[PDB]
Amino acid sequence: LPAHLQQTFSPEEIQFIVENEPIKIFPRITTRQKIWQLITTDDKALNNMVAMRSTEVVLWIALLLKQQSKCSIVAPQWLTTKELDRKIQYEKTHPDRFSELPWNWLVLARILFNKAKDDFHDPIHELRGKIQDLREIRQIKVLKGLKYLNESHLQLDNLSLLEINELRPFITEIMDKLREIHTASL
Amino acid sequence: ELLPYPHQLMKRLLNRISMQSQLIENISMGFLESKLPLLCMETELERLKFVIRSYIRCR
Amino acid sequence: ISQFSEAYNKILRNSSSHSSCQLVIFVSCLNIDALCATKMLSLLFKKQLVQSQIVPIFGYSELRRHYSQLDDNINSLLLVGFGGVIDLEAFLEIDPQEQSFRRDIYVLDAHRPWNLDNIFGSQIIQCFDDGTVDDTLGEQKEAYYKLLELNDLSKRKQRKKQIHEYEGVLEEYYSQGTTVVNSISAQIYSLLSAIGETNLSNLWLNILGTTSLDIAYAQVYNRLYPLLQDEVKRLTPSSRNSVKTPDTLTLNIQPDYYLFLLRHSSLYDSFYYSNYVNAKLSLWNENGKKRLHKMFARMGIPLSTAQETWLYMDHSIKRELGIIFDKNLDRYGLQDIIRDGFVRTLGYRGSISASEFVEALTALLEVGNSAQKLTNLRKRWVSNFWLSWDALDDRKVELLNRGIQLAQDLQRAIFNTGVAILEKKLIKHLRIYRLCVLQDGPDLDLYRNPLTLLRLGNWLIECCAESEDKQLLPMVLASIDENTDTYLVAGLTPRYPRGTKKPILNNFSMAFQQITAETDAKVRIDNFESSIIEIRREDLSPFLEKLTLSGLL
Amino acid sequence: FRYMPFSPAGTPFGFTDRRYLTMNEVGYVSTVKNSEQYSITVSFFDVGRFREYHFEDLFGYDLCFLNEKGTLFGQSKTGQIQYRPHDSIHSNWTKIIPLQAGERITSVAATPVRVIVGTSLGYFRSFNQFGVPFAVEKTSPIVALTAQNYRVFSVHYSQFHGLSYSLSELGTSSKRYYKRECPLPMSLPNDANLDYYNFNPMGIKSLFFSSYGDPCIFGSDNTLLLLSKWRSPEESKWLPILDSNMEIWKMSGGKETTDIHVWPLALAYDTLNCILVKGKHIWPEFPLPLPSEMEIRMPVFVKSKLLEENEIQIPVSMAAEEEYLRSKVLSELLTDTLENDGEMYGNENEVLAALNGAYDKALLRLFASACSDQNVEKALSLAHELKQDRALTAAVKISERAELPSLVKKINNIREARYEQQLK
Amino acid sequence: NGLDLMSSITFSQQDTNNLSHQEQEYLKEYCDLITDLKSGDLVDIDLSGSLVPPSDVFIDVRVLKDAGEIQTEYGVFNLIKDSQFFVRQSDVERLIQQGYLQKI
Repeated sequence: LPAHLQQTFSPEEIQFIVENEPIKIFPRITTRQKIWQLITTDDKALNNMVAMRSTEVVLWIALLLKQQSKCSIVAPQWLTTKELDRKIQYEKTHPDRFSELPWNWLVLARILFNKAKDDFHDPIHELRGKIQDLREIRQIKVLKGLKYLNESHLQLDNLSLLEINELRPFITEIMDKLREIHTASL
Repeated sequence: ELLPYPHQLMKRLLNRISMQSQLIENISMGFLESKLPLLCMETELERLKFVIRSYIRCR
Repeated sequence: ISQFSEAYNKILRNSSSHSSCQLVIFVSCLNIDALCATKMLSLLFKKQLVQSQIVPIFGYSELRRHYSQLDDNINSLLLVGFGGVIDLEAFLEIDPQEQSFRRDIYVLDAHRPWNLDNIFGSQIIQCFDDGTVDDTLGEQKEAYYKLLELNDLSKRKQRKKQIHEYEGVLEEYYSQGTTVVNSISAQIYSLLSAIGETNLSNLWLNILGTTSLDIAYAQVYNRLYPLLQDEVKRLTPSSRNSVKTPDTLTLNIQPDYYLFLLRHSSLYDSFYYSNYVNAKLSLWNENGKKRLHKMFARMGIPLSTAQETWLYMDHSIKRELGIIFDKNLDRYGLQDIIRDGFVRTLGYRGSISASEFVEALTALLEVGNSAQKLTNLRKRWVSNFWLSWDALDDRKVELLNRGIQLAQDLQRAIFNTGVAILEKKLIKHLRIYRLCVLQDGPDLDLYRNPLTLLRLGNWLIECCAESEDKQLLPMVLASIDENTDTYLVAGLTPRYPRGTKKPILNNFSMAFQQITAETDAKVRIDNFESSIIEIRREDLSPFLEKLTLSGLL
Repeated sequence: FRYMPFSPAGTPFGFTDRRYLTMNEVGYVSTVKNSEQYSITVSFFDVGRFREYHFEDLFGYDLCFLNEKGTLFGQSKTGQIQYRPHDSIHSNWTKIIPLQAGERITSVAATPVRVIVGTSLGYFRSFNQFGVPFAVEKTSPIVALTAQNYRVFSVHYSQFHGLSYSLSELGTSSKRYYKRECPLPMSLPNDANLDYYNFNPMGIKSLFFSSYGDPCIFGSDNTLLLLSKWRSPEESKWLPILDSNMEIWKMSGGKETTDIHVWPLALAYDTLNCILVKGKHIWPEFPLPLPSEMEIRMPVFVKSKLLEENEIQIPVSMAAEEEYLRSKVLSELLTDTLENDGEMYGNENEVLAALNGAYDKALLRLFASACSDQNVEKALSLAHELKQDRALTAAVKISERAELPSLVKKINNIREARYEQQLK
Repeated sequence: NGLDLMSSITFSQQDTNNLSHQEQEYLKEYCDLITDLKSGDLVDIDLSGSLVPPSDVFIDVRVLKDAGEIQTEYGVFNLIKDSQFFVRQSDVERLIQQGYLQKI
């Protein structure tokens, strides 16, 4: 009996899912060999690293190694002041769509900025300026997309995982009262 | 509704957990400079344990 | 003899394991220097993953209960602040327990007498015997070696004369005053320089380390200052800065003044509750308060502006404070006001200097929380210690701004007591020292903390023992409350008016100690320091007469 | 013309007051002005086997060479060096170099057996790793110097001789020279970056070695060269493998821009680690950003013929020829390193095998286009290079689909002569 | 109930009066139904608590005013008042629920 919420994901169980997707690191401990080993179940490779040569590990190990400073989290393709400006100017000229989000949209903007804030290109008023700007454009179209709900069907083409786990218990408790009126009248 | 239980794979994982949990005790007692590999496998086992403990306790 | 990096690896070989209580450290609850020295001794043990305890110790008897009870996993021990003066094998009663001993003790001290049976005879007590405090003196060494060896009347009396002369040398040491040589929080930074972890935050716990012993202590701060003016220049992001981004903590040296809490109070309210303004204008009377407004006439500051708080002063006055303080400050003698200090801004929050941080930690250590009425107070100080340990960081600023508004109501209650002494003139001007005994007044509950008597006593020493030559004599203070009439007495020290040749400057450990083994009339020595005790009310009068006798000064 | 002291990938002061002295694949060394003295930091890229430190200068060092065994410092006017080993067991030493009137020290070197100090009149003083001198030799003036495990690479220069490299190997006692003063193909120079050309007039940014033992040099043309077949006396060629004027032009969307530059650190198997400095000033500043990567491409593209096909997208009919050259070149640096000295890590055979699989496959995008335009002779000669034999019969099924029936005979004529070769 | 106690009849649910005679015997048998389940899994003995997902393996634990040096499993703790720790999260979750160590 969980009994706290029991029908949704609590937002500490959303940082548990996003921490299973791989990124790249620039390591600082070699342990390759020259001519004791990490033998975990779910990844079980990349014992062999070289100093400053990129490799791809899962995300929950690469937060263990940043706390001791034996790694350095690289940026993804979207944390770029040249790349996020196209994904904003898409949003103004198309008032019906959702432009594109890599589905770790909000979550990878939190665990990287608190822990790994030495590896980007100037996060001050360049990336926290855009990511809060892209969350307030996006949260208008969700608010205009709820005057149009019905009792058979809905389309929500491209939304993140954290913009949904705050919106389930509103919709599925109201749309379960629009179903029980149309089918009770028949 | 109540979905049909995965009866075949979840015999492997409970036979995979008890295997490695001896191997942590066998290395960490059988070792006595590298304290870093012994705290990755200790982290992962208590992370695979949480999925099962919140899957059985949801049914 | 023992340096650091060979002793650092000696603590990692026997502590990196599976069990938790592998090492235990002990902290004295009073030295602010012993607070920053353990705050950056947790960061060193957090990046290398060693599990530990941090136990605060107040008394000297509380060390015996905590140590002689919990001894199972001592694969190491550590001890910060204590242990300098009193012989540990003779006090904890430690015997040989199996080279390859099961238990190491690493004392860290800042006091004068080395207590030769700790440094030498180091069976288990690892010393701290680099030549910093040691200074490589040999006359102490050979006399200790030419003693522990236990016509025959001719040589043995010559040996007895050699017994007679060598203990004469051992009475030249062990007969001295206890003051500070080096700070503790500069010594641990010399250990962090060799290992290779020196962040920007691990520098900010030395500027709070060696500014606590500038105001009210001896000043070795003039000799520890050129070593920290270079470690700030070394870790610097760029020459020209960006224009005030909400990140980027930048600490950088700046011309800072000697007033108390400029940045968080007004101008006029800092000129009252100071010391080197009160020592030169004598503001406790009425004849000096007229001279204070006589300054602000010349400086061009109205008396409405000069009581607005320092945020809401005009833009063209805080621009010109470095200029007006050198044309008009010469005539009143106050020219030792402008110094060089440090300023740590965390972005958009605002500036806090170094001296204006250690007042907010000396004022968070006693406020803002028969014989079993005593120990119910000592748990109100030990539980108060974690109220500054958290506030030292950079995440909780709502805990710091409780501290500053608890600091101005400390030095408003001291200034209204220290005036009421210097009108009634309760000072006896005796031939050896000066004495004051306070028996009645307001708010006498505050003065049970040893970090409150040393605040007021530091206001009296720089008051009467001033630039004006009268004499140079020690003070003896004695306050009192109810609850079995504790009479917390405290011996103090004299100073020079900053214009440095005699460094010994203390005697109240030795000459006091002879009297308490003479009648032992209701006294307890329960402190890290040997210069503050309690005494019952019926024992005050016959004790003080014995101080005038056998005067060693 | 003047001589200036050279150190790999250094940077000048500028208006600021802290600079790097060296920067290579082990660590970077920075210095900081105290008006009277200097505070030198030695920070490392590796963390495990090494520690960082810092110390106080009282002489004014401006030359260093940081590697695994030691850290050889230097002084450019008084002739004063100092050698600080990373180990705590072996002690330091100090020696003062003889200097004549009007002489400098240009660059130093810290090989695991020898220690080389080359001055600006041509002298070549060689110590041992404790401070016992071995030789004094007179050569041309030296303007750069570097080393790896046992070999030493250098760049001579005079006001009338001209640029010339020299590549030697002081082993245990073997002193086998390889090239002694052969000429070198590089272009010296002839604004916001006028502060740079006063600092380094020669224009060499940072010369280094590979991780496999192949010399490189990053000129001021922004074109990383490389030397091949250097174990042979008469087969050395200088293969250019990267244009920093081209990789930026692709990534800026087909546009000239003056904001992104290239600063190299080291080389890997096929990747170059780079400090992409962004700004007017083409040196990096403090703190040192993360080293990005960049791939190598042989320079066969056209700046004009891509724009008529419209980030920049390449048609496959032009991208096919580039992968033909790139796996052709990379094989000759790999097939000899095993044969002469051998492999270090052990996985060198499988990357060799997968590199051949990119070689024959990238040819077949071109071989099919040769049959598409009814050409039998052009598509014939391409089938003499496939050392993989399993792609030979794969080409026959592409010959029938284009219906050039005489060409189907010729490939089977090739297979039989290579079939009888194996039996002998 | 049944969380680092392993037999907790008293000391928890401190009313024992607001329940009827029938609801006080229903409960006491139901706690013996739980311990059948934790004996046939061996995922963890007493799989009950901690539905918070794990993160930050090494935590800081500050003692809130409860002496006793009580713990014996996985080593003694020598517990004194107001003295904080650096131990891993596996051994404190059995005591962080007792109202006994306050900080996470």
